[PDB]
Amino acid sequence: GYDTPLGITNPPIDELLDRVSSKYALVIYAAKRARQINDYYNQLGEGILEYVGPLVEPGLQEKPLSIALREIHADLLEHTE
Amino acid sequence: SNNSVPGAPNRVSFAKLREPLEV
Amino acid sequence: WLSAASFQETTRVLTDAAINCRSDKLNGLKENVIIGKLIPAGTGINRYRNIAVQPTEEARAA
Amino acid sequence: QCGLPKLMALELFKPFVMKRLVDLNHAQNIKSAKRMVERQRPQVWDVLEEVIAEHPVLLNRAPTLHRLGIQAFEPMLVEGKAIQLHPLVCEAFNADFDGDQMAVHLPLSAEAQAEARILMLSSNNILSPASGRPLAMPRLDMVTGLYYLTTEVPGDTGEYQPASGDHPETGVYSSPAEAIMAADRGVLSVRAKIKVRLTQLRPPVEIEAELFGHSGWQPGDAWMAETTLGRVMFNELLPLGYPFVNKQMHKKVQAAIINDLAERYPMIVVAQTVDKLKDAGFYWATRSGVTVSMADVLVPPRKKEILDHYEERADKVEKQFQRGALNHDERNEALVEIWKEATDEVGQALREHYPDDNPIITIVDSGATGNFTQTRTLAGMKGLVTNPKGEFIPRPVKSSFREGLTVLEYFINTHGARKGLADTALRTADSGYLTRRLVDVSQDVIVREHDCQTERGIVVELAERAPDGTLIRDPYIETSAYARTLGTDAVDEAGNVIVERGQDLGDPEIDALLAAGITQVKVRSVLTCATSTGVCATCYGRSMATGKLVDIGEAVGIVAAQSIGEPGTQLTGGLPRVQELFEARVPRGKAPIADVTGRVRLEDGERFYKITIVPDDGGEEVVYDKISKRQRLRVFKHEDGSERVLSDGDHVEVGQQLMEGSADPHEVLRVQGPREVQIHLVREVQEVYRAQGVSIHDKHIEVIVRQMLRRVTIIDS
Amino acid sequence: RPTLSEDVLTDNRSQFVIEPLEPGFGYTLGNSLRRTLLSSIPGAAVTSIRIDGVLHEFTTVPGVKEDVTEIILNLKSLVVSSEEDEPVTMYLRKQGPGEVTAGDIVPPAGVTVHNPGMHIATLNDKGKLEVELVVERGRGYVPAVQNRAAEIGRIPVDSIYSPVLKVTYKVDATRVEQRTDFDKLILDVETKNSISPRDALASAGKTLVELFGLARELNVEAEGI
Amino acid sequence: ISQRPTLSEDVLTDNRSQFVIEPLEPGFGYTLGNSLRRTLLSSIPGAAVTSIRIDGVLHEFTTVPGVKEDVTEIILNLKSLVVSSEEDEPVTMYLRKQGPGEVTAGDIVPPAGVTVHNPGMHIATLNDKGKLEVELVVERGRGYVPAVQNRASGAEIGRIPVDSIYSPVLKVTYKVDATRVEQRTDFDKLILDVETKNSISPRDALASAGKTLVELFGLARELN
Amino acid sequence: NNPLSGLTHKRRLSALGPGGLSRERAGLEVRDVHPSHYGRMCPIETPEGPNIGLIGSLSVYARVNPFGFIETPYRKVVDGVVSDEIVYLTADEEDRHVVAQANSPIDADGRFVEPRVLVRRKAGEVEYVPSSEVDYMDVSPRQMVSVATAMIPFLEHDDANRALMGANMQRQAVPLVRSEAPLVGTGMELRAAIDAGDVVVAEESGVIEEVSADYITVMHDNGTRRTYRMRKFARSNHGTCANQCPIVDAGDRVEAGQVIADGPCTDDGEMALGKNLLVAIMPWEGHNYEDAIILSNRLVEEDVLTSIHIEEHEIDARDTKLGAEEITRDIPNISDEVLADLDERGIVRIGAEVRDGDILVGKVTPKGETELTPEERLLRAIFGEKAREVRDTSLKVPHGESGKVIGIRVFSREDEDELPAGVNELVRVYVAQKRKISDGDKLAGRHGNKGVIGKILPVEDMPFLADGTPVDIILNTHGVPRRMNIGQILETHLGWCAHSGWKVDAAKGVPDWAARLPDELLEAQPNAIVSTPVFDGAQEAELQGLLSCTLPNRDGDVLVDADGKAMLFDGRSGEPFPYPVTVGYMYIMKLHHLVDDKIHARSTGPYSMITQQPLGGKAQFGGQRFGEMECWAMQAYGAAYTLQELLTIKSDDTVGRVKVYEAIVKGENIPEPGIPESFKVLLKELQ
DNA sequence: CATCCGTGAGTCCAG
Ligand SMILES: [Mg+2]
Ligand SMILES: [Zn+2]
Repeated sequence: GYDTPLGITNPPIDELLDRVSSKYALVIYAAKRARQINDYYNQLGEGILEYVGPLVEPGLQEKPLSIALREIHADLLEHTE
Repeated sequence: SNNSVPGAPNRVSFAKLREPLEV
Repeated sequence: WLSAASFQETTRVLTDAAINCRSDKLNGLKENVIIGKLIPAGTGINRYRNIAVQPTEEARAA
Repeated sequence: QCGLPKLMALELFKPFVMKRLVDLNHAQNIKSAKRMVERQRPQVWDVLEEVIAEHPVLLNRAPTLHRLGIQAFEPMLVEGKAIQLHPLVCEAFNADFDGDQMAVHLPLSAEAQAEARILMLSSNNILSPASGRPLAMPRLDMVTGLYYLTTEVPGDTGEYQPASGDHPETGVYSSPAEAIMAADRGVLSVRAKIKVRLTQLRPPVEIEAELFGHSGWQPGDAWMAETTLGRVMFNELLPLGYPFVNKQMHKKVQAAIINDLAERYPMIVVAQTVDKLKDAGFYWATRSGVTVSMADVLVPPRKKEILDHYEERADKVEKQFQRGALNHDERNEALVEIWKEATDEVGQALREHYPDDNPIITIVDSGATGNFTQTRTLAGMKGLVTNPKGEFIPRPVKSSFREGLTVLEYFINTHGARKGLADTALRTADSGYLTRRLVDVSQDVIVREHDCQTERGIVVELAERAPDGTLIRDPYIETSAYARTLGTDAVDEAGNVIVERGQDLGDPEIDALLAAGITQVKVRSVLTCATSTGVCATCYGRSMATGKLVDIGEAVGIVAAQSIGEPGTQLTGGLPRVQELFEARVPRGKAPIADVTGRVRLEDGERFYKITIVPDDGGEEVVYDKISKRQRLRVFKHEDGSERVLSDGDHVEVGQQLMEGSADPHEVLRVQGPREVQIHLVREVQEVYRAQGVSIHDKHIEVIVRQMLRRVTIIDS
Repeated sequence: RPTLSEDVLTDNRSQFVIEPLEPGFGYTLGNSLRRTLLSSIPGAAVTSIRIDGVLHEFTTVPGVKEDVTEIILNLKSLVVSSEEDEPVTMYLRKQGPGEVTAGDIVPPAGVTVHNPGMHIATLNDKGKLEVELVVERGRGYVPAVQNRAAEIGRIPVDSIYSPVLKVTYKVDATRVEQRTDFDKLILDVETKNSISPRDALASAGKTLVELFGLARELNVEAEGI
Repeated sequence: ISQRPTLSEDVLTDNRSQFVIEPLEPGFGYTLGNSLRRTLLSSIPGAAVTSIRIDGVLHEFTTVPGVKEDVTEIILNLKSLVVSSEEDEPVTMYLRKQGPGEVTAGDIVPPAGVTVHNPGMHIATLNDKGKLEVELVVERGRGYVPAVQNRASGAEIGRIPVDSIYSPVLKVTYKVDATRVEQRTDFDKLILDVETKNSISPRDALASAGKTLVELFGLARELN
Repeated sequence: NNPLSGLTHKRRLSALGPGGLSRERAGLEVRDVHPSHYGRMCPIETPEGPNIGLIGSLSVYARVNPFGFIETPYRKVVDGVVSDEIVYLTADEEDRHVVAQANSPIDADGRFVEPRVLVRRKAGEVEYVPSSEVDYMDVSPRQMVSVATAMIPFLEHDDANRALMGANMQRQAVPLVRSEAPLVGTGMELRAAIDAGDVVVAEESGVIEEVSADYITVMHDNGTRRTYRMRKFARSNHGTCANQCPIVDAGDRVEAGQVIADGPCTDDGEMALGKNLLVAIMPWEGHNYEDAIILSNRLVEEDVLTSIHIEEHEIDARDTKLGAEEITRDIPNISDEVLADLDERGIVRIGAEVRDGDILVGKVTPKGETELTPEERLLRAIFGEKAREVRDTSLKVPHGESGKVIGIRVFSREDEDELPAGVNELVRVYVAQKRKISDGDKLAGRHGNKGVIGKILPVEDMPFLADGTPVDIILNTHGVPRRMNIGQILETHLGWCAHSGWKVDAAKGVPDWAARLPDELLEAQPNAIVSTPVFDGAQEAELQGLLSCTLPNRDGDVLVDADGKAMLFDGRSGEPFPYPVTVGYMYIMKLHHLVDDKIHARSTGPYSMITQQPLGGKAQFGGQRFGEMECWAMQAYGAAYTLQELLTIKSDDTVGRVKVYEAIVKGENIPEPGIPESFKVLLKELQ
């Protein structure tokens, strides 16, 4: 129970940490998906077989990181160490 | 007055009288 | 010797290392920073470095 | 957030802006896109506003003493050429605004930004990794602002009045919205004690049970309170779900609240809460009427009276030395005491003569900033001044600064002040060098495992035993026990266990072990837990920053180094002692220890001290030779009386420090063994930082010490 | 550019957003509008009351759970619209076991109670209750000492005439064109069950237009929107 | 517990005027007069100089032969110049004087619909053999507009852009008499004070302030 | 930076230098204040850094004797009687004698008042001594201080730490567009300006024959005429503006030694390091938090805190192996839109405005005849444009710089101007900036009260007095009693008295508090100047009294009380502040640390020659340093990638930083970092 | 336990 997170505080990190072993893990877990998303957009223009696109609705001009970090909150990604 | 020597604007000074020697 | 020479008394560190033919295994913080590898700590350890992320099977293109 | 100047950002995201320039066809290629940014065409100010969207940057402020010297922020474009900084992170960077500069670094790679927003963001690193205390808290204006409204002013207007005569009860309001419209008309004071019915704030834990039976308070449930309107507006920030606090907000109070919020409530609640507190403090620091005038700074009434009393006592001492009845070393040693006593009496004169309205006093006694010794020097008197030697000058400075100091007073004052500045310069150079040695000795120390599993740990004294009865909290509790994890079940007198093994010690769990009567717990330490390379997670316990178990891979070795060398500037043993220990030198003191335990045989001579020890268990007499300049240490004997100095016939344990000074740890090794010498070091190290008011958790010290014993010598090949 | 008007809702209260104001006008409009809603809107409230079984205040009314204090407070939160300026009088009598509400109130002509579900006092068996209420009209907030004057148990009550309960406002900056100087005015307004916030603002908005008319009447020289 | 429509009295002086307004709500006067003071100082329209041009001068930082003052101090003297213009579009004044003597704001030649309200204003002390030919451009606006904006437009290398302080308001304040007597006689009596620059009247200033505010509060009455 | 700064430089006493000692060799004894330093070397003036105690300023009255020691003037006392005969004593000579303090009460003839007086003795020891034994006494109270020290009003009310900064900052003051003398002074402000040499003094008495902005001509009595030329808009060493303006009007009778034309930071011949600002000592909405400062927009609109800055840009044409560089208006592949502000030669025109990146001096050099790109050869056949052999080597405006072109200075080898061997044409272009004050700019008082400008509010947002006047500067209250520099308080009180004026009540006699007060001060005009000489001047008694004598404003109303406080209306809310706020006038200097110089940033740029790391500095368009201390913080975070990235692709990875730029503008992902080129250098250095 | 030589002795900034 809190006030609506604004800007870079969203998604709330506390619920983001609950879905991952440690802080450090969450980083690579997120950035590697951000690479998949930014690959998908450049590859799609000229190449098939790209990594699956954004599993959530992208915000207008939303950064690849900010998309990834949202679907981590949506439990739509699988986690492997 | 403090330094009544050149032709300067008068700046009134709280003072004990200082007449030993000019700077 | 890399972590030692980059500390103090460098001229003494080298002379001794070159005599004993000491081989440095680049497995340390100071060692890695120099050569420009990923440091053996934090998000640089293999436990967190080699991660595979995939969409849940339930998640599918519309 | 931070304020990133529009000119700065355009150069930082220069190849990023050119990208979107050729995207939205403002430029035909990448060569032209470059010329649009360089010429600063009006288009780019729209493009740039999109580029920096939630793309974090780093703020660095030299000297980077600890890891909070670099923090991540969400950049916000701003007119002007100056970096804008959130008031709370000033404590982290140790940054004021007298012309400070900061370095900005822009993360590029996908991982770098991830590490920035997650690891290094400012709203995540609220706590000092040294003590676990809140650094991002109300500090200057904020504390004085909050301390204002939460103060209970007795006879202020609008105060609650009981009913008597023909007039009923005055001072009772139906709602906060009613009391709000009251002070607007001008009937109620925001600091006057009243009674109000509240509908959106959980009552105290002690009152919630009385009114609900812990039926579970609910947003809508009503209850009556006896506070001030100000204290209500303050609790609307904590916000709901947090038990009401009816006190005045001294800094120690606010420190506790945030610390409690740190434990229970999630991070994003704390970051959002501490933001609310900031806004409040500044708005109320404005209307707090905290002002400095020549009027508010008042010289004591008994000023000349008090000084004449001691000057008379002084002249007596002067005449008593004039007849040569006093030694020259005794004369000044007495003159020092006389004026030391005088200055105190002048300070006492201030506090009582000063109203708690007085802004100079208001700031001081509210934990906002400043000491009363400064106030004493300001309106009372400077006091004694230090000699080139460091001894206190027999002559005092009777003048306060408000009265203006005399000429020759200013001179000797100046002398000291500069030497202070001189030493302040030289210690920093040392402190920094000590820091870098520490960093290097503990770099390969990383958390590599989750648990060593060894049952080995070390005892910690929870509390002293009161002579009359009951228990007394130990003074080392917070820095030696609070963060540890247990390595053995802690049981009371009964068979009932209080806290299990593998359980993190928290604030209540200490109370559980404090009330149960148990005064000693075995806990896991970095010293004991043996692992291949570096240390385990479990042993290390609660990472002071996270408030939870340290993650696997934390560079605890470097953070420990930082946490010790960061405050190493504020010392007088002193900083040399801290070196002397860490460099394992054969000490200056060279205080001997007992090779074997037994009965003490004091046989003092005037030319030389000699101590013999008759072995408790058979054995042969062991005898030492000591110089009369040192003196016997007042050791806590079996008699439970520490103040008992060494006497013949006393009983000493093995390795017991015989005289004052310091023990050579090398002897402690051969005498008491590897484990004992590690605990001597850590506490002897701690005693230096204790004396100057610095609090480092024993954790960090142990990381360094552990690395001092990893090697054994070769006796036979 | 001409300024816009927006609204985020709730049943009893709502937030209003004004932008883009010419730089420095957020604070020029802020506090001025707040004190208007809290004081410059007329309504109807309770000036004084009278209880049958009371000769002094400390003893609670025979047969009632609540003290004398809590009932007054309960009555302060009673919302009422009287049609005539002159002071009217309503009666509320009830006996036996149960709970007395605002729906039990017997209102005069042209006088309406808007929250008949409001809790007032819990009566037990053999519990008698007879109360005389005095309803006047006015604006804002008036203390109890000013209503201290039948002296056979007359009780002065805090008069909350105003239909607006509580108002707060913040001024942030909107970035119009290249200028990040322009002000954005956020305004939170909570009203009674008597009038809607959206309406309370218009009246508070219309009221203030009348004041600035006096100045404007003289020349109506220059301004641009 | 009383209702009375409010008034707006006036007690005058040549350059400044006190406006009296009563009877107002209790504790309402303070936050009302301020709502006016903040309007006057900031958003009252007027007119002033935007750019100039001098014979033999190419930039702000130099000296005309035979003139005691330098261009910077001259431009700094011209800031005090009080001007009113009716022409909504830019206009051009003139000033030419030679030989010994002192040039003033009087020697300026304002075209149709431009009036100088302070001719005694000292500009430059022209010594013998000193000649001064200037050329001043006046516009209409409000508040304060920095010189720096004029240069990038396309202005030739002759012109020297000068800051513009259009606000014809000088000094404004207020005081309030609140009758706090325990009765229904509780009200606030406002006394507003307005001083101008003799470019417009203290009354005409309060008129343009009100016309502005009304158009702002009118959007609080329009329906959704 | 300013006149005073130059003066202080000529009087600095250093231990550093050949034959002297090093900074590391100097222990803690050489630096601290010695007893002999009295009246010879100032105990306040010294640097704050690692140089502390090793650098000082010569005291005011002292002089140097033919043997290289420091003498100082003392008044001679024959037998309890002060004599006007003055003798200079060396340090060890003074030790053999016994000196009385300056302020010891003296008979109108010259005798002492009390038998036992305050006495200075060898080894810095002090004691009371009967008047029979007094040999000498001090010349003046302010004898111990330097020239910079003496200008700190109520100096004895500020601790040695802030007083030190107070003296070390006065040197750092920037000359303003026009300058005011301070309302509160110490008297030193006159002699300092004159001796500095950045004013214009009249050598021989006479009458002003002709005056211009350009020069002043004085007709002596004997018939001869001396003319003084005015320095106008000249660049100082530090880019500040030394601009002199005549004081006297034509025909004025002027006597010798009088100031006839002052320079920068000078008002009628007095040192004017700043402006007189209306202050308000109150916290205000957290914008003045932690020594930040709040300004009135008045200071922007009225150029109260505005200054000029002149830069000197330079470039030359040399003989090369491929020919010779020629400065011409014809630069390859440049429109006539950019060359617009050039003349036929290729130089910028006087009066033109210049922005960063714009052309100042168009120079071209012959480029080496190396085989042009086969891909560019092809591109030159299509458009049929033959390549020129001349590369653009023009002088463009450095990033950040901007302003009007206020002068060109051309030297040609052709026009016989003697140039160094190899050069032909050399051009200097001087550009000036009229920098208004802005956020981040460092302001300071004389009492070591520094700070940068936090927020500049509109003039209507300012907490104002009863008569409508909005204050100028809003200093925070918190940062006053901690620094022990309450001189700024006394300066403010006396500052209000000096602005409103005052009048002591003579009815029923002259009051007992203002009994010691000199007659001339018993009545004062609005905007009157006064002197509070250090270790003399105003006392807290006379100051409190003067607060009561404060004259009403133009509306016949007193504004501040006897406490020195006054009531303020919040310009935002309108409601008057609940408590009395200390209000008055305080002297503030604009220091030479302005954001327009301090700001810098870099995407990519030049790189080191050996280590291939980015160069360092704003002058080289360098990058920041992520030092050894800064690495530890990254490691302590666990940010392995961020740390690696900075030390690799962001730095000396030759192929990395190139392929990072490509990846960004093409909107791809960042590639994996390679090997640091610097590390490769090490392995070769070892080999 | 005390001498002689070699090696340590804060950061960033500007310049
Ligand atoms: Mg600082
Ligand atoms: Zn372990």
